[PDB]
Amino acid sequence: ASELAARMTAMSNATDNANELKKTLSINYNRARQAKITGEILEIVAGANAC
Amino acid sequence: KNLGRIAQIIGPVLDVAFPPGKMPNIYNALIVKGRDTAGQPMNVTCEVQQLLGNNRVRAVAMSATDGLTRGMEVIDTGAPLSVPVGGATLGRIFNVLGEPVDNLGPVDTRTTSPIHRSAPAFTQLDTKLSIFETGIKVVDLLAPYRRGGKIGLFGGAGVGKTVLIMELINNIAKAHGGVSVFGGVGERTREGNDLYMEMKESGVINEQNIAESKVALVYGQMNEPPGARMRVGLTALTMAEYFRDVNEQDVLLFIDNIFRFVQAGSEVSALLGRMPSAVGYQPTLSTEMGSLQERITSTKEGSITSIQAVYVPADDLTDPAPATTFAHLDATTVLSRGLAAKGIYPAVDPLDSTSTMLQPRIVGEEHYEIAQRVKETLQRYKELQDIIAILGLDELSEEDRLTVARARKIERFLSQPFFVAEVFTGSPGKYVGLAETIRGFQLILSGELDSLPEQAFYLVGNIDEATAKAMNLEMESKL
Amino acid sequence: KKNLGRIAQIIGPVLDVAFPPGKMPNIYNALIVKGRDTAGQPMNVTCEVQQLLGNNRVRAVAMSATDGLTRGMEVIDTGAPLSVPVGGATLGRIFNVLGEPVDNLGPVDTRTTSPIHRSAPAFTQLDTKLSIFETGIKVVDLLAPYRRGGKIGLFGGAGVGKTVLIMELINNIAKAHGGVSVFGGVGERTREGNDLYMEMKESGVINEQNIAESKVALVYGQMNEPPGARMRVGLTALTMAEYFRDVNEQDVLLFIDNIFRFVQAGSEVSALLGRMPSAVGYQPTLSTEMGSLQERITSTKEGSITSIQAVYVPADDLTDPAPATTFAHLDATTVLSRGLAAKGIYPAVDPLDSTSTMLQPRIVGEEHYEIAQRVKETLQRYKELQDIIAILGLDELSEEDRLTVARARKIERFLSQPFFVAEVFTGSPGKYVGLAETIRGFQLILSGELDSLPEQAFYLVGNIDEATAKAMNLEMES
Amino acid sequence: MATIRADEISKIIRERIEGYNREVKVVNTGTVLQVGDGIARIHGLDEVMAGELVEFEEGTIGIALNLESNNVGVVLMGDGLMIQEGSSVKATGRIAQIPVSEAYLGRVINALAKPIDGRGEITASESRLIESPAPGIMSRRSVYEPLQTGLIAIDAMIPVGRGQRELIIGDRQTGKTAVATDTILNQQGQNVICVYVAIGQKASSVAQVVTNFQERGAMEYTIVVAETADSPATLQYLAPYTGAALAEYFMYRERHTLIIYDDLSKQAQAYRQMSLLLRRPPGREAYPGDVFYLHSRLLERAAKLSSLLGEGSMTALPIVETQAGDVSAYIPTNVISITDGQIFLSADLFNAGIRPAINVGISVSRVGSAAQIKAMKKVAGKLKLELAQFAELEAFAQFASDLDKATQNQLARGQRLRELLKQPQSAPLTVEEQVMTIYTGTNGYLDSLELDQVRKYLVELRTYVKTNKPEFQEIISSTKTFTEEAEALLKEAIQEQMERFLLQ
Repeated sequence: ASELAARMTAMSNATDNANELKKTLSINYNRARQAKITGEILEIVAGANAC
Repeated sequence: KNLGRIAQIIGPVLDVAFPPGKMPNIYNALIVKGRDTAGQPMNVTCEVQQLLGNNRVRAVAMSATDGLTRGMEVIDTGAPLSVPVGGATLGRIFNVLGEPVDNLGPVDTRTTSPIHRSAPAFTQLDTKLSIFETGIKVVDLLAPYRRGGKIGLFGGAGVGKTVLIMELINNIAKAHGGVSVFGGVGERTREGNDLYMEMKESGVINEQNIAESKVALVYGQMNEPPGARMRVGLTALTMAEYFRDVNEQDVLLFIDNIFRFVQAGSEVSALLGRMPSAVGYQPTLSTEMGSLQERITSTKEGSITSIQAVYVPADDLTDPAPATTFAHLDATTVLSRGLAAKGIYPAVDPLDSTSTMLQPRIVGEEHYEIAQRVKETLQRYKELQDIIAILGLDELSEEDRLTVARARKIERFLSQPFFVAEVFTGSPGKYVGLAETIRGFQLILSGELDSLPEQAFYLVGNIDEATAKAMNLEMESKL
Repeated sequence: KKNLGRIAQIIGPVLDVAFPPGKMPNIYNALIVKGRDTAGQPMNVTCEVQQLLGNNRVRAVAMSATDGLTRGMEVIDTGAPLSVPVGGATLGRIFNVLGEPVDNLGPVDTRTTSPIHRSAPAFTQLDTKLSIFETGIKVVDLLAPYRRGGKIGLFGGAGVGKTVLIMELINNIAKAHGGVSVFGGVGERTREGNDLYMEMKESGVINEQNIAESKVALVYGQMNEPPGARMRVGLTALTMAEYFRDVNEQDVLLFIDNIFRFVQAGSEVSALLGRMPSAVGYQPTLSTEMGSLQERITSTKEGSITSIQAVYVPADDLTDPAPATTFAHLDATTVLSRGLAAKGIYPAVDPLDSTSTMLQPRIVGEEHYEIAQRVKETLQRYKELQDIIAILGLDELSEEDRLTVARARKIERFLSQPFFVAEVFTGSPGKYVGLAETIRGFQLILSGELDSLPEQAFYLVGNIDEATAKAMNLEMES
Repeated sequence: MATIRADEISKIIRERIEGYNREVKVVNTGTVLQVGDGIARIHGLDEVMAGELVEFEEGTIGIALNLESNNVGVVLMGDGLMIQEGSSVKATGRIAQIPVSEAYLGRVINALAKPIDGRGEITASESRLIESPAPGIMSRRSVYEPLQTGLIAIDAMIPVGRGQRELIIGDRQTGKTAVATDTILNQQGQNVICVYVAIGQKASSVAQVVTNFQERGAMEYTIVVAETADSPATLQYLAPYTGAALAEYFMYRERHTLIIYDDLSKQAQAYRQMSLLLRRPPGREAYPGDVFYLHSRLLERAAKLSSLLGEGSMTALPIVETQAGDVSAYIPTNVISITDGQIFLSADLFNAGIRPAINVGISVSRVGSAAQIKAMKKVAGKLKLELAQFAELEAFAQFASDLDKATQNQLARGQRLRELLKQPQSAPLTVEEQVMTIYTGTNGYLDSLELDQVRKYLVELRTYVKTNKPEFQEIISSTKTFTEEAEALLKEAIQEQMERFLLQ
């Protein structure tokens, strides 16, 4: 029972750390979404002198 | 008589001043004759990009402009470039201009074919898809060809896409008795010289038996200009129409680097002042590769089986090159840089190379059912592998871990040796027939050699040879 | 009869000026409007003649603020690069970017003025010794041994206390280096510039009495500077430093910040100039500009140039082309983490991320680079361990894994030591931690001698003896 | 002609009024109509052929960038603060000549084919075209030769090829030039002309490695091509072509020869600044498209020539910079497209202590054992993918716990191999000593040995085999073949020094 409980507690704490790392990852993900948008903006900007 | 004055020189972009009425048509051949660095009159072959206007026109060069003072006279011949075609090429390493790269005898230029010729009719195509075998184990396992169709390789960097193509070239080229047609474009003179050497060694360049040669070479390597890198695919297509339209044979069309082939006019559109498209993209490059692929068609005359190959750009699949290429190719092969990271050579993208002829209607429900089970286990293996690297192989259930064994195994036994590979690999290559590995994968998902190792499955030819390697490694484990 | 061109066009500190059609001034020629304020004739528009536009007009970088500038105002061009009050006249003088006294001291002696658009020291002419420079700070001694005579930089995000670590560096090295010291506040929050002036006074590095014998000079362009003003402020600082390194031939203690802000200024300046901004915001000119910056910063044979500079490493993007472009040209970039200050380490350098040209067994001593590689790979293993540590936790880890983990944890904690002047935020009087006491502490820590001492006890603990006493306090605390 | 017609007004439109119903030629002198920052738009010089130098009236070599209609954009090689508006740049006509002989070898040449070293003007009487053409496939032989990296992991993993074209992707202070430096030290006995090209490096560090190369005497075998960052991007972007010209002088002098281009990523940003300096349409990270082609124009200059072309080995050594190793850079993407096989490093492993930090799975031999000696290509011939797979299983191991006899055995063999990869900084081996270690690990006789013992044990093995089996050194050397006489000698003195070191 001690093994069952400590496994359970480790997985619970892991789930907490998991959703934490998930939020950090998605934060950087949407940050990169802005980055891809910025590269698109750059491609837009060269056209402004081009056509 | 329509002489051009070389109006402005901006890279391969050339403003030309042909005369007012005598400004030529689109895709016009022109030749800026002038003093070379030799001082001899080098005539610069060039293509009419577009009418700038006012008797001046935008034109991509095929030669190098280094030495073009402005106003220089240019023979606007007017029409699409007529490649020396047919068996004249078969044996000749032609330039993109069709000039002999091979230091060969000059081609029979009576054979001559206009470059940007259009594409065929849906009526005019031959209409049955056929498994062109490979000698390549997991290739023929995972996906059958539509012979006469488009063999496509979305390629990693230095991928052995070269190597995969090369062993495939060896196998299918000895098999298919059509005149092979290798286009080495945007490529390495080391790699291309190896290709020419191994085509003579493959008897198909046939350095003695030139024009008994069952192959041609089109040369468009990356040292050529981007306008040179632009045009050469159509030149390959014109030779392709001469052998599959005109000579009407079941054509063999090695074609690469298609991503560099994109990349050139992709680079040249802003040189043309055609507006910025995507991340390197030219705008109507969609339509450009569409004319490429549509021109690459098995006519009713001949089956234009077409080894096409683009660099999958930095393994970005949504990158507009492979994005456009996805509808283009008939059977397609991403490789797996994971399997190259697994070290496989062939490193087939196991979930990610599909075929038109991948069907129980087509491959047989033997083959399709086998691959159904196979890719099923492979996919759930990739799935549960995440809970592996988080949760350890201890976390595995019974059939999951059996599948995991099956995964690492069928990975390894899916890897075969190419006799091409034998310097970068060093192994004897086995031209692996298809139903042999159908038996082996039936056995692998049957767990027969589950006794054996994936070390004993790593880069081998037969499931019997796999059990033999198991015998070898077992007796070595005795030692 | 210098050409008084009219003020042709004015948008931003790039003004166009119509010079004489014969007499256009040079590229990087200085200029001056006849000039006004409402209050009289403020003639203050000295200008850097950027681009010969033509039609007798040319675009130029005015070195000041542009208000009231009448289109058509006569700028007499100096026709020459701007000369600054170089040399020991500046020693004591907080010089403006204009060469004027930002100290509001007396107007300095104009005998040593200098063209800051100047040549670089030749590969023949450069000194070539790989001498290190002593630090007093923990990883600053250890991991990146700062090289004597070199542009040691610190790339860091904003709010690092790049201010703070630079000032503690100033505090140690200033008393330490008998070489001439030249600080360039460049776009700085001149509150901290005023702090720096107060501190030089407080150190006697402004020996206010014998202001000539201050022996440390200030060159400040505040945050409020315009960008063309912020453009060549470093060039003027380098010019007076070059008087120190060639004319005086003194050892050039030369700190400066912020070079990334200097790049940002040049970026917006070229945005004014009508040239296509190449990178994310950066000018195309950024490359050879920062190269020219680092190229005057060559440690000359007459005076080697220990040039501590700083990169405001923006957005934590090392791959920002500013910090990327910098990472070549610096000799030793202390990479300051934001994260170790979220761990509370002041200084927060990711010593893993910094790198020394001086890092060699042949250079640092084989003992030093041996224990250094030991601690470095301890860090590397710790960072690799962090991945599995994150979700799963260390109960799935091994006991050698936990051994290495607490070991490198101890290494990281002992890497935290206070800094000397750093108290004004925190309160701690720092230890000028010498290299060998650090070496013994590394020996104890990685050797697991300190593996009975506590990790929290090693936090901001200078010596391993000081750690031993701090641990004695903790072990006393019960 | 919005730019030209503005400043045409004073002279050139006054000339246009002067010569309207008249068709003229000012076709030699580009009076420097517009000019900005190394880029000029000189009115005239229309008969200047493309690629020519342009003798600026003040004295500067305007590099031929783009012929616009009225003026032309020209790239100033020099500091053109001298030139006034409308300066009649004569067209200097010589289109990218290059004073080329062996004269610059033993001299740190500046980018102008002048010595940066102050060893005086290299009397290099030939004029190889700086923008040279490239080695054709017919002009190529296959690179049959092996090149001596000395980095035994490298020549173990990726065969260095005489003529071949490898690129080293790296990290901010990979110190990747030091790997090149020891390669030059390996090249210092290799009868190869050597070039140390240097784009925008720390000229301090350039002098550091220059002193190290002079002290090495690879600087006898080497010229140093040098253009530090403060110079013109004309010079910076272009200088690779100059090194290629010197190389082709040595390579049409048929020699084994090898070049070391210190980052062209610097030159990539330089030509990026050239493109925006042209005010042209730039692209991915402000590169033009053509830079890749220009890289290609850089790259495929270096090949194993045919014997018709003299079998001249022009081996290439690029070290492309990379932001934190981000291969998706169009710089890195074009380079990945370019060099036939490439050296990915991972300075994590340098921070882990592998100095060299060869990112083995990521580093690539497109060539393979063709550029290995048949001794080595036999001996460690199946060892590269073996170390890869040992890494692969050890990768598949930390997920698991109970390492089986096959599993822990391969893990022992691989951890042994990883320590067996660890050659110290400038601890080059003979390929005799290299393949000696390879036969030690290949016969597995140190899979027994612990890695703490195995480092010095391989060292003592190397020294004993230097003494006891110099015959085997000349066997693996002379036969180029790890014969069973030689491999038996290897196993023989392996048992011998195994006794001598278990003794230790």
